[PDB]
Amino acid sequence: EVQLVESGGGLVQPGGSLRLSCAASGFTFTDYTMDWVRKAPGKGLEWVADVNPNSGGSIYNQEFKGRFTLSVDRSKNTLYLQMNSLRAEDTAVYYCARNLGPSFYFDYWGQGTLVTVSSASTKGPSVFPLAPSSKSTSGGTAALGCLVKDYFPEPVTVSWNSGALTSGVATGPAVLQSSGLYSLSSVVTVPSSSLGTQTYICNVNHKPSNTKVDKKVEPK
Amino acid sequence: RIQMTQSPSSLSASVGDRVTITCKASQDVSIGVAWYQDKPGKAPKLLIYSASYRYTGVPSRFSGSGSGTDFTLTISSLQPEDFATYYCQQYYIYPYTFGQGTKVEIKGQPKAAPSVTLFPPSSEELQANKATLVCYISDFYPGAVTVAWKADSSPVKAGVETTTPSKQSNNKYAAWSYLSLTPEQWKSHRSYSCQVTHEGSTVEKTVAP
Ligand SMILES: [Mg+2]
Repeated sequence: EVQLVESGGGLVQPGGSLRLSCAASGFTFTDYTMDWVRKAPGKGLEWVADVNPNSGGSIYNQEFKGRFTLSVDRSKNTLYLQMNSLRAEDTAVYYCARNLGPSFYFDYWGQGTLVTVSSASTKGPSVFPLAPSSKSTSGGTAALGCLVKDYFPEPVTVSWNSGALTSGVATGPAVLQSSGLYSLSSVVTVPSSSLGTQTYICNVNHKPSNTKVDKKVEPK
Repeated sequence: RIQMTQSPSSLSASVGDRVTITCKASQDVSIGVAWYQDKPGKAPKLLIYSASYRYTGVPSRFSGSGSGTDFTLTISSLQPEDFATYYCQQYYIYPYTFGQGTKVEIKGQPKAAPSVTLFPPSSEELQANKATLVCYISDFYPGAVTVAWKADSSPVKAGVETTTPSKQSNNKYAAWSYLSLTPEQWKSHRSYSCQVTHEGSTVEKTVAP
């Protein structure tokens, strides 16, 4: 169907600049108006900007005028949001979206990309295994997991066995520590006999630091 | 300039209940109102446009009404999968203001006491001169718990961080609590425990070096 794929999120310093892009497919790119809409924590949804992919003419919400620039590349069906003079208040998930004509409601949305505006450094996580054992086994079900410690900014994603393992997986929200760093964990429950026959690997992605960690979790 | 004032902030309702969410526009917007459903980790989904037109695939339990300034989103028979934040939006007048959102939670689902799994510090972490105990709390309903930690028999409050419970399925919650210790503190006690209180009753798990 229609697809909208964002790239570019991560950490930016106050006053800094960041470029997001949205790759569109599954429709006539020039038949529609393209938008960015953002969702900041605690705050609700805010429309940011729209662009006519034909003329390249753009309209911006008040707080983004002179600061943000929308552009298009017709040849690769891609929209670019160039953000300058960013402030802590611009921390948000940024979505690309689509509307038709003068009706600015959005039937298709991208997946979102989190932009964090902060003076702190990026820091990739330290990943530690949470080993299954008789002590984490109940009624023949063993719990194992990974602890993703001390990273910044959000987000991290976790999969198991490259996405082949999905049932019984619980990946928690992050906690913000006194250190100003985040931590989260993922725990999966599996049959005890599988501890001898199946290898378990947690795949951690921290896109803001360009870090991936594949941690083997061994029974102890 | 233009405002969309959505009400209530949140609501909790039982499966099968009729729920209503309202939105007041600060000026006449005819029927140029849309409603969206937003779930954690997912992009907003369009439910309704032109105030009362249901989008492709949206269940008929969702309906919208109103024109001018007063708009209503009605869910006729609340389902577990309807747990989400709903937003109104007016879409003709710049800057196409969204309401502040209404969080819908489900009450009255079957109660379940928590399971508690307590992981000790990994050998890798201890070798990095750090120690964290991880208390994984699962399969509980409703989604409120309190966590207390103990070093041997006595309370420890320093070094604790706990998540707000997150819904894992149409029916159950999970939560995490972490205790940060030095490797010396870990090794010097007989045990540590994580005690979870849920609706006045407790489940406690204990680990030892
Ligand atoms: Mg969401």
